[PDB]
Amino acid sequence: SFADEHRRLVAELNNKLAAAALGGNERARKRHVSRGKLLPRERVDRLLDPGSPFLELAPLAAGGMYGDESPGAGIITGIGRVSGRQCVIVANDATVKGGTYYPMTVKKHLRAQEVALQNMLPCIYLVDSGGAFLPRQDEVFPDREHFGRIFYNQATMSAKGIPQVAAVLGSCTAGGAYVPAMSDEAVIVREQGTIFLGGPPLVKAATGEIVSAEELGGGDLHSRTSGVTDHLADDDEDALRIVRAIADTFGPCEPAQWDVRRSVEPKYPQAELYDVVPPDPRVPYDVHEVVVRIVDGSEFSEFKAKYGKTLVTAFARVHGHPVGIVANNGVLFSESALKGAHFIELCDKRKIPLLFLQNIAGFMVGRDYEAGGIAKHGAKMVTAVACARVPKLTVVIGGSYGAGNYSMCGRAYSPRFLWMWPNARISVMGGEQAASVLATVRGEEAFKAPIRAQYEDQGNPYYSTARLWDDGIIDPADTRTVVGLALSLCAHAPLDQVGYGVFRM
Amino acid sequence: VLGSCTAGGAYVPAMSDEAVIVREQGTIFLGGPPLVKAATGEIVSAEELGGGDLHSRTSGVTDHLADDDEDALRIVRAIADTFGPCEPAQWDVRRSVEPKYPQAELYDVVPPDPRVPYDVHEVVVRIVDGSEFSEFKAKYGKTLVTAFARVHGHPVGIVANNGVLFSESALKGAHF
Amino acid sequence: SFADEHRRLVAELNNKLAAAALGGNERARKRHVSRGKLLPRERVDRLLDPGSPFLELAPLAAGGMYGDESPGAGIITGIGRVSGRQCVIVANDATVKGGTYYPMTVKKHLRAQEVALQNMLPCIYLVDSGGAFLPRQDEVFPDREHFGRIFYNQATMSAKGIPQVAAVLGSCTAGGAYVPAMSDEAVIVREQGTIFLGGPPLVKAATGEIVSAEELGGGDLHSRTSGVTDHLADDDEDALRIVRAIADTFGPCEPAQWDVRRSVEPKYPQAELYDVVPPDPRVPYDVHEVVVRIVDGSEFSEFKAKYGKTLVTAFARVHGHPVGIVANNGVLFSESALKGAHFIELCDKRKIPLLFLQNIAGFMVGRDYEAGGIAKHGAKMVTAVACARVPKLTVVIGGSYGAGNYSMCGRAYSPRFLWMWPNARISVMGGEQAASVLATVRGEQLSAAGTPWSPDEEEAFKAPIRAQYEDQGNPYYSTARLWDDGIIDPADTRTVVGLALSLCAHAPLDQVGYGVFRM
Repeated sequence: SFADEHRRLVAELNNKLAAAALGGNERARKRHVSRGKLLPRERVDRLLDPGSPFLELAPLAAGGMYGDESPGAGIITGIGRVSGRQCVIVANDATVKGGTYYPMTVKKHLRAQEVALQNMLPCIYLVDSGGAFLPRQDEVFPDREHFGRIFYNQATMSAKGIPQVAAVLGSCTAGGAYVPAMSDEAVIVREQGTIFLGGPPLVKAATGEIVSAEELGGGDLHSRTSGVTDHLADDDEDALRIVRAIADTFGPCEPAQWDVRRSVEPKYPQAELYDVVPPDPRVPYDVHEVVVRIVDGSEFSEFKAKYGKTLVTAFARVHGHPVGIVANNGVLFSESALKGAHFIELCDKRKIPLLFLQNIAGFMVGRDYEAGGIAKHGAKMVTAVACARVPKLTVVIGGSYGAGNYSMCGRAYSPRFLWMWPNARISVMGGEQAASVLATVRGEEAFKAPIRAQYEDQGNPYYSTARLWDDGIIDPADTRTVVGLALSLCAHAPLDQVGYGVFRM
Repeated sequence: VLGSCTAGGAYVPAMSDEAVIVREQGTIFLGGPPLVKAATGEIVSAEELGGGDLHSRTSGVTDHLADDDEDALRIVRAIADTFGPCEPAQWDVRRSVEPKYPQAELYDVVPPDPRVPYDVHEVVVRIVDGSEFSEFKAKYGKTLVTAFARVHGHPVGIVANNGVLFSESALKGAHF
Repeated sequence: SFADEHRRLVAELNNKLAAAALGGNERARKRHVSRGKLLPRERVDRLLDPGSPFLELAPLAAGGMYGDESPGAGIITGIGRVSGRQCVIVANDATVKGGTYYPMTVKKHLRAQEVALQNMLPCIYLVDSGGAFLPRQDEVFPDREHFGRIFYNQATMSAKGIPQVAAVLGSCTAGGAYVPAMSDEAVIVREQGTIFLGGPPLVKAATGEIVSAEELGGGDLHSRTSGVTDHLADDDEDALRIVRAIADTFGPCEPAQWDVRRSVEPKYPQAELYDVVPPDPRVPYDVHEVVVRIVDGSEFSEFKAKYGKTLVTAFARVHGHPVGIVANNGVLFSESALKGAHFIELCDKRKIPLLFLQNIAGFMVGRDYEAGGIAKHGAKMVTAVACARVPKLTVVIGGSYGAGNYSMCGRAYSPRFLWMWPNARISVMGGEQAASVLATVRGEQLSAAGTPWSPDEEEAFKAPIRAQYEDQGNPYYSTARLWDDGIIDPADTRTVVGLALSLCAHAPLDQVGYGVFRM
């Protein structure tokens, strides 16, 4: 059954999540904790207000990459409440190769800061990293989206009055020394945390001077003499207590950007989503079955219900927040695109956040469809998506292919968050299509085989999350709560003015 | 659109942000049947030319198809429920206090004939909350009455004629 | 010869302009100057910088109205240079019923102030008015667009830093006393100009006092005692010299809102427009023939030349000013409207003023056209016209009928100026169209009632309808009521537009922003 396959895919997801959450192997975990340190997960947990939810970003980053040397890319990122304030938390997982930055580690750290910027969320960095993965230093160090961008972000966010707070719980070396040094306020654990631009081996090599990490950049040195840190903590727990105290001094938030109501529960259990969405993307279904189950009171007000019926556009609420749902329901026609662009203008003017539910089946193809201007009608929707000032959220519940991705607010359209279901697939086109194209050029089956395989491989949701094309794979049954949680985060970043690029009429 | 909508009037729904139309009742066209006939000789009914089904399924001129008037109004109410945040009140509103007098006493106090003199204080004292007011320049330019008060908890500055206007009355009004 | 007819219409227009420009009859004009006053038009002429052009607004206001007792509505309004500054000038024509305000006089006064506001132009009021036309006081006094709005305008314009300057050259009474009293700076001519809220008859009626106009509110009284005026002038010429000196103290202008180039002449004489445009709006022609002649160097870059061909959209220049020309070239289709909306978006982003050349029968009609969403495509264009932040100018060169008027920036869409050619027509629908449509409905009713009509009777029914639309739709009827700012010689189109664009160039533009586009 549909549900049996969904439950199987979810169990597989949860096993992967549990495994990745452990971090390094049992030996490394033993070594981390031997000296009095808390495990990285424990650190995040003790920082959060009791009972606070934690929206974790990119937990399966680097999955199937680097020979699986770095689960979660050796770093933990998410949003949770600290002294009553929502905060982006970034914790180096020192059990995973000493918390070294692989390329995906950098990408993950940066993604957390991007979320912080867009939602005006304070940043808390729990530092414990041995440095860069040197065999791949070219994918870690030099470019705009590499390690240097971390500090660009800290400084520019600080200038905007978004607090930047660091707690140095372990090693912090070379460029990594700028994490605490460029924080507004920094804590360090005595006889445990160290900070230096030039570490002991480099000191030895450059000068012959032989020096311990502690003598070179220990907690006592920086808190008493240099002034690189602002708080000296007894241990990890005391450091986290101090961070919570810092957070309690954060200034006033911006008001909610829209009116939030009492949440009203849906008339169906969320597990029934397993019954209505076929895991196989070629089985057709009515996406109304999804919409009716995730919204407050199972009530929605459908815009253009009888026009452009392969796209569903509906006003609803999720956990009391107003939302404009844009959901695929077949192949996109010109009418569908016009409908979507109009609907987005309405949400934009009424200040209704947008939620895109992607299940792409391409655009309609043929002489009459191109002659009717399908390219310019699709373009009008892309313009609307790209220029909308309201927060956008994207959940890929089925396929995500080609130009349809762009029209439905894919990753390049900067939705505040983008998630995928475990049945989702994403690629420039389908596997059979790509092989048909590269073969006919070659001719003018054993050639097609590795290509059909490539697209199964690359289009898989775990391949996607590994690279941070999305912020995580989610249980379909958790869609409603994840969206509700995200919308409450997005509610306090000031909205830009309405303004669009030229619409090609 | 609950009935006919024609010529330039078709822009009412077409230039609306969101438009409802009643099936087999509402019609919209820039050019109605007589003009279609006059110009081209085509014989076409209003329904065929611009009915609710046509615009809600084909043209996209409308966004909601209603069963009847009551359904169309239900739909408008639902649209209104999606409207965004209001601006905050521009001044502080208090709890309303009732006047000391019945409003029907205004009938006894104001001469119907505008030529007949009377004291406009008699009007002010009856319409304002608690029958209270703070008169500005009460002893100066007395043919104009200027007073601070409240009506239904809202602050108001009442400017009320009480005779022929003099220079002093006007200076007083400008200041107030 | 289309051109014989155009030349005849222009000769008629120029005769009407010359007559209206005289103001009152020769008796009235003689009385006015018998005691040393300059004539109203002489006053305007002496105020202007030597050689300055004068863009006159609504010179044929009230034509064929009020039994023609108020030529030009008894008021002169226009824009010209005073001490180097472009100013809106409003002068009461005291030779026309003592400068009495008829309803159109008020409307014309208000129109001038609207132009002043929209283009940030100083206002100069040359006051000489005996008051309101009392038999039509209900159309002069009480409503939002009546006499009171003159002073709302003075005050709100003064608050924005738009100078309000008045010169009292004759009578100024009742509410009209607020013209100088609510001016920032006021001149008055000694032993000639008078100002009072209550004139001698009312003083007598109310109190029994017998007092002369001079004693009650003369120049010496207000300039020495009351302080209602700020300058005492010896005569009209002196008062105008003084206004010129006041204008020389005006502060800095805003910078031009777009880049102005060196003007390049067209390749063709403007009089060739007479040969190219059929006087009859029903007769088809290529509107490119107009565009090629009015623009600099006879050059233009046409946008979407091969799409929606019944609407012409082209970028060009007129007197060095960039313009986006939107010109009708047949019946409007969905594609024409989509094209117009797009074109307008571009001009808006690029800060290119729009020029609408109207000759618009209407939209294509029929089931397939309504089913293709012609109403919503038209709507997009109207949204773009209404919301555009660039200045807009409209010239009706042919028909202006129905919803097409709206889509092509009619009077309700606040173009900075709107003019009409002598051959133009404007009405809710075309005359022949109206007769034909109303006959179609009446013919069907007569048939259904069992009394079908003959061809002769149908024709007898159409004749008064055609007469209604000819009478209510011709340029003289339009211009009399200020639906437009004037009827122009088609050969002056380029000059007038070039002048107007120069005026529009110094008012700050709003941000780009549109209402919802119904996709």
